[PDB]
Formats: sequence, C-alpha cells, structure tokens
Amino acid sequence: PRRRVIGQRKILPDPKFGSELLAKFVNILMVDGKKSTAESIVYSALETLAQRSGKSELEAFEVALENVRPTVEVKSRRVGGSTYQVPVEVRPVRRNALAMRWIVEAARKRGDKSMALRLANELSDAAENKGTAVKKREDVHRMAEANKAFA
Amino acid sequence: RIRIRLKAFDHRLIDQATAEIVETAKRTGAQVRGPIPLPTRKERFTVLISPHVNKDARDQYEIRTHLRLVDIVEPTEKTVDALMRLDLAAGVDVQISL
Amino acid sequence: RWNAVLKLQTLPRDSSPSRQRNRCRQTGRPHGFLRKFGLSRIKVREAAMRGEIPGLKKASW
Amino acid sequence: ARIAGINIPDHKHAVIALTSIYGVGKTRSKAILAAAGIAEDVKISELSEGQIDTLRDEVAKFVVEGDLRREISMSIKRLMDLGCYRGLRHRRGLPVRGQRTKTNARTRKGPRKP
Amino acid sequence: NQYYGTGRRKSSAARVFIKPGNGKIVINQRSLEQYFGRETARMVVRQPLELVDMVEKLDLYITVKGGGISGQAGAIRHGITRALMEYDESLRSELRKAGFVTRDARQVERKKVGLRKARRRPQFSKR
Amino acid sequence: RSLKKGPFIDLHLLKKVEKAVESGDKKPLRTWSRRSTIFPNMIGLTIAVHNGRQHVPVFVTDEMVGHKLGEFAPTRTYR
RNA sequence: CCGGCCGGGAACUCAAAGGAGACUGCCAGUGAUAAACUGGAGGAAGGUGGGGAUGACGUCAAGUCAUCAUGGCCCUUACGACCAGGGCUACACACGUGCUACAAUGGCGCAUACAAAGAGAAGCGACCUCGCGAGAGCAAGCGGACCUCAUAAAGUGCGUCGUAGUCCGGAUUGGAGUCUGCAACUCGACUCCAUGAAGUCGGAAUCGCUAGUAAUCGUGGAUCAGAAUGCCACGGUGAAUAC
Ligand SMILES: [Mg+2]
Ligand SMILES: [Mg+2]
Ligand SMILES: [Mg+2]
Ligand SMILES: [Mg+2]
Ligand SMILES: [Mg+2]
Ligand SMILES: [Mg+2]
Ligand SMILES: [Mg+2]
Ligand SMILES: [Mg+2]
Ligand SMILES: [Mg+2]
Ligand SMILES: [Mg+2]
Ligand SMILES: [Mg+2]
Ligand SMILES: [Mg+2]
Ligand SMILES: [Mg+2]
Ligand SMILES: [Mg+2]
Ligand SMILES: [Mg+2]
Ligand SMILES: [Mg+2]
Ligand SMILES: [Mg+2]
Repeated sequence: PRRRVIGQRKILPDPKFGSELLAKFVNILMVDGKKSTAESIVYSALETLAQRSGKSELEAFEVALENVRPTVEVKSRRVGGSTYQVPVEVRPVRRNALAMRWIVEAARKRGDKSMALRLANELSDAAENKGTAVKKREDVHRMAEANKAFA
Repeated sequence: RIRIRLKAFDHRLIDQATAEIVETAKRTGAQVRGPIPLPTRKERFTVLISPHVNKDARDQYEIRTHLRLVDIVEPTEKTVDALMRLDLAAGVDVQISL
Repeated sequence: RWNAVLKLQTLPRDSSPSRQRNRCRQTGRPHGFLRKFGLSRIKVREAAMRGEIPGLKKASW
Repeated sequence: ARIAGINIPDHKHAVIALTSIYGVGKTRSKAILAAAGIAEDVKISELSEGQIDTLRDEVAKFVVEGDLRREISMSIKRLMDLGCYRGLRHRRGLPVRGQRTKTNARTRKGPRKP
Repeated sequence: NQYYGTGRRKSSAARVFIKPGNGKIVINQRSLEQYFGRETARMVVRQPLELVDMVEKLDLYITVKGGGISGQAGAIRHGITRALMEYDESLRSELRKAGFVTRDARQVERKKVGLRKARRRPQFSKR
Repeated sequence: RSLKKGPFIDLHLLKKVEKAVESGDKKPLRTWSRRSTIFPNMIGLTIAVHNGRQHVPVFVTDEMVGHKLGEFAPTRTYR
C-alpha cells in the first residue's frame, strides 16, 4: 500500500511434520487451488529425497534451501538517468520466500518424469550445487556491488 | 386437523393477522399450536435502467412473500364454523384446509 | 403418419402460440418484457419507484 | 500384420491398436474385441496368431479402408453434381452446416491471405 | 455428563456432544477415520483435544451437515472448542491464545453487477 | 435424416401434383411454397421455386429424395 | 422388517418475529493538557467489523424524437394498412469480449465422497416398461420446508497410459437418429457411428486482482413453443506478494 501498514496471518503448520516452511512451500507449489495434490506431491518428493540421500526428513530440504538462498537483489532504479541495477539488502523472510520460489520454478521447468521426482531431483542437485536453481542463484551474487552511491 | 396458511408481503401485518386468528381460536375453543414461521420466499428481479444502451446500469428488486401456518385439532365444529367468516385476516391471503 | 390427418392444416395458423408475441400492455415493446408483472423494464420501474406494485422493494442482500 | 488393413499396430494395447486402424473408433473396437473374446489390456502384437485370425474375420465384416473412403467420397461428388444448396458450398469451400463465415471459419478455408 | 457445542463455519452447522469416557471420535453416526480423516481435517478436528488434554480422555458424538471438507472440518473444530466445559472455563484462557475459540466470519462475497465473480472486472480495450 | 419420422408436404402444392401427373408434364408450375418434399411422385417433373424476386425453374430427378423443394433455390448472391 | 420410520418430546441444528451486543467503551503510553494516534485487556465480532443500497453543485449542445410523452416540419389513391417468400445468419479482410485446448498438479475405467440458492399448473413432471441415444408409453405426487426439476463437480481409494501431435486436443466433414413447433432447406437444439485440421504456452503491446480476494470446480434463474461459451445469481476447494 502507501499509507496503512499491512501484515498477513501465519498459515497453519504442515500436517504431521509440523514444518511451517513446508506448509509455506505447499502454498507456493499450489496450482489452481488444490492443496490435496500439492500435499501428496510434496510428501512423495520429500520421502524420495530422504531415501535417496540417506538423510533425515526435516532438514534434508532445509540444507538445500539454505544453499540456494541469495543475499542481495538488483532493483531497477533510475533517479536522474536510465535504469541502474542497484543491489539491495534482502530481508530474512524475503530471502526465504525467494529461495522457495526459485526451487519451485526450477522443478517446474524440468521434464524428468513428474513433479514427485522432479522436486526430489531439484533438492538433490541443490544440495550438491549442480542444479538450475543454483545456476540462477549465482547471478545475483555476480551482479551485486554495481552502484552504491545511488539510492 | 384444520391447518390454516396465510400469505402476505409485510412481516408485521401477517403477525397481527396470526395473533387475531389464534386469539379468536383460543376464545372459541382450544388446542392451538400457534403460528409456524416456515421459510419465506424471496422473489428476486433485476432490470436494465437506461432506456438505451448502458448495459451496466441495473437495479435489483426483491419481493418478500411471508407465510404463516397455524393448526387446530378442536373436536367441536360449532366453534370452527363460527370462527370462520367473522375474520378479515387483516386484508391478506389466507386459506382453509383439512 | 396415419392417413391424410396431418394435411388438415387449413387453419389460418393464428391460434398457435407461436404467432403471439406477448408484448407490453401499456405501450407495447417486443423486448424487455417479463411475465410476472406483465409490463416492460421501463414501465415496471416507473410503477415500482412510484410505489404502485405491492411488495416491491430495493434488493440490498 | 495388418489385421484386414494396412497399418501395423505393434507393441500397443488392444483397443488403441484397433483404434489406430481407419474406419474404426473406440466403440467399434470395443465391439470387435468383445466379440473376439480377447482381453483389452493385452497387447495386440504380443497376442497369439490364433486370435489374430479371428480378429481378421471379425474386422472383415464392416465397411472400412478404401471401401469406406470411396463410399464417402462418391457421396460428395454426387451432392456436388446434384446442384443442391448443401452441395454447392463444397465446390467453393466454406461451412455447410450453417456456421458463421464472417469469423472463426478459417479451419475449412485454410490460413489467412491478403 | 453430556456437554453440547454448536460449531459453525461457512454455513456448515455442527453438533458436538462431549462426555466422559474413553471412546473414539464419531462424526455423522460414523467414524472419522472411515470418513477419510487422514486428509479430511487430518489435524483440524483433533486440534482442541490435543493441546489442553489428550485425545483419549473424553468420549464424544459429533454430527455436522452442510458445507464441504474444510467447512465440516472448521465447524467441528469450533464446536469442539466451545464444547470443552469439563471443568469451568479455565481452558478457554489457553484456547484464546491459540485463537481456536473465535470462528471464521469470512464467507463467499456476493456477485456484483458489471463484474464476473466478485471483483473480476471485465477487461476493457484502449484507454 | 432429421425432423421426426415423416416428411411434410404443402396442401395447395399437393393440389398440383395430381393434376401434373394425370395430364403429364405440360410446363413448370409457378409457386411460392418452399416447404414441400421431393416425394417419388415427382420424377419427370419441373417446378418453379420462388426466391423473392423471380421464380427459378428446376427439374426434379431421381436422387432428390431427402432434399426439400426450397433446397434447390439459391438465395445468396455473390460477386 | 433396526430407515427418524413409529409412540413421544422439544433439549439441539434449523426455520422467522422480537431483543442484547461493538460505542475508542476500560486501561497504559505518545501527543499544546484537545482532537487524535500506538499498544494491551476483555470480548464471537476493535476501531465507519465484512458486503450492498445510497451518487453533492456541476461538466461532456454526452445518449435516447425508437419505450413513452411532446414544440415545429412532412406524408396522407401513400413515408399509412394486409399477406407469401426473402433479409437481419452474406464474407477476398480488420478489431473488441468470451469458451474450449496445447496435457502427467493430467487423460481414461471401476468404486466412492462432501453444497448452497432457485423454478414449477397449456407447469415440474416420480416410479415402472422399451431403446447403445437423444427420447417414447404408462404416469402417481405437487399451486409447494411435503412432490418434481435433481445421485454437484472438483475431491479421495485402486488400475491403465509414461511424454508422443499421443488413450491430449476437438474443429471440419460424411452416414444414421432424438425432440419443440403450421412450419428445422435458406436458418434451430440434442444424440449414435466414422474422419480427427490448427494447436506442444504464444512478438510489439496490453488487462484484472490485496482475503474467502484471485485462482479453479459445479448448480440455478430470467428471455423463452423450441435455443447459451452471453446476462443475472448460489455454493466447494482455496493462494502468492505488498520493502
Ligand atoms: Mg416466441
Ligand atoms: Mg403510439
Ligand atoms: Mg458487458
Ligand atoms: Mg464462487
Ligand atoms: Mg484488541
Ligand atoms: Mg452514506
Ligand atoms: Mg450531440
Ligand atoms: Mg446520437
Ligand atoms: Mg411476412
Ligand atoms: Mg443483427
Ligand atoms: Mg446460426
Ligand atoms: Mg480424453
Ligand atoms: Mg425455466
Ligand atoms: Mg419455493
Ligand atoms: Mg464422434
Ligand atoms: Mg506435445
Ligand atoms: Mg426455451
């Protein structure tokens, strides 16, 4: 907005696992307003990732999200002239949501078998740092530190 | 036994008609279950407003058909037949049935 | 068919409901008509806003 | 094999295999398979030849392939020669069932042209 | 003894009858687990009788009508929340912090004139 | 093909069929009724069908069974 | 006959009449001590709670002489009146608003869930019989919380397809049918069999939406003998982001 402060309530924690981040991930991954399909797909991918990596269930995806989160983002700014890519500081929640969106879109663009396996593959290659989410992730880091004096 | 239904458009006029019916029925006899609210019909209409073009200009109207039900199982007939024909029902629709 | 019974169409083809248009009653408009009040959009509203039609009220559900 | 046809529906399920043949749809294929008393999920090619013979005989009972093609084509030229209103639209090329030719009639007229 | 709670959410009226004993949940004269509980309100119906006490402490009989999956889920949750008068209202102090006592007044918004659903305004050409 | 289970024919047009058959083909008969159905009772006959301004003659044949009288009357004019 | 169906009762859902409640009201802090602002408590609902109706003085010689009325002008052996057919449905192109798709968060088969709001007397039309079908015969009940339209679809439980112009996609087209109506050819709707184009996410450019919102899934109503992807209207699932 422009005058009134806003803030959204907190979605319910993810069923059984109780992961608020996982509940937010199903929100982002949701399509056409169908939580059942999103929940089934996320659980299938989560168990596949856990059994493939030999890691636990809760933090197996936490590692990938930690390793695919950025630090600064370029904001199109033009005070006197044309557009300047001015990098800025990323808020905590904004960083988390941006990494989550990156993972979801990276899984979207794949074609391996189906969402259940594509999400697991994205998580694995994000843990390893050889995926496409990470490939897009390093771009902001390389484009940072361009124009500081401007604001 | 004898079930009576009253229809009108106003909510308080039907209430006073039902009050008159029940008061006369209890005076002349007994065994009155009182009026029953039952659903109320909401006939909804919408009409274009401008006499030419201007499709967006519309007006919404609604008619509230209120309905009341009251039944009596009085044994004696000389009370019900006397109750009939003496009541104007506050000038709204009313029906007699068994 | 059964014999020439169908051919008995010598009627002026006016009694058939298809011939009647069911226009308005005060002025007469082919369009903007409703069965309930038997008038047409415009006229209806005039009556409702003037308070002629019983039980008609603005809808604000 | 061609199964009283020309197409070789290999490594494919029964109903789809017979659907791949001209002049036969899903319902007609269901009729053929049920009459032949063959399972539906079993592949046509993986099946034994004793049943392919019965399928040949069963399929030969309906008008299909070039026979049906010529039958339907002959009707077109016939309604063209009759001079019917429904037929003289074919010679020009445009909707004949009564669609609107002003727009959304490009499927039968082909891509646009100035 | 018997204890009653109404429960409502999106024109989804419930009826919850809590009582002592160590029985199971019953919704619509039938088991919730039989009625697809593992995804239908998998952990919505059994919210209120988790935080304050254990599930296997009070028998109950629920029956809800009208609504959908989440409609029934929320209606039963609200009814149970307002059906835990086992000992005074000391538990409502804790349930207030969790926010389960208040219902969800949010409802489907009517369809306006000149719009498609409620706020989908038909697109216009040029400006 | 469609339209119930039986054909329809006009009566003041059905008055001309019997005369035409009894007296043989003499000349096409001018009429307006674009409703009658080519029934076998017409091989070897010519009928003039109205289109609005002029009555176009048309000769009936053997393979016009499911085709109506007004069918062979082009009302759309093109360049 | 273990079906709320039958004795009964009215607690409860619910239905419809009347009331209570929310008013910055009680506290803390900020503020020229005032208005007011921030926060907390209580409370189902905290700050005109959500939504609708409600549209100031005026502008655009904005729209309607065609809804109707009306000043002036004109026709009145025709610019009036009756009828058949035709036309408003044309079609080398362009634009606007929509529907259906390009598929695996899917398609198909079996099973199986959970809703609201409406109409019904030349009308809604159970059940039963015939038909692969649109439908036909019989035809109770219902001027209505009773009967009918009317077994909501998404959803979930199993099996199949395994990434292709395909079991996606349905236009076009041929044959055969159902049904309203004096009348389905110009020019209607629906059904059965067959064929199965384009289309594999879309340039410049541009549109809506901040919470039950958007997104997507069904149902109804008016006009109406027979007609919706349009208009009006009800509900299910249900987000992301506002520095
Ligand atoms: Mg008509
Ligand atoms: Mg006049
Ligand atoms: Mg519009
Ligand atoms: Mg909706
Ligand atoms: Mg407060
Ligand atoms: Mg006001
Ligand atoms: Mg002007
Ligand atoms: Mg003008
Ligand atoms: Mg005429
Ligand atoms: Mg027109
Ligand atoms: Mg048409
Ligand atoms: Mg399909
Ligand atoms: Mg109707
Ligand atoms: Mg009703
Ligand atoms: Mg077909
Ligand atoms: Mg493809
Ligand atoms: Mg109709």
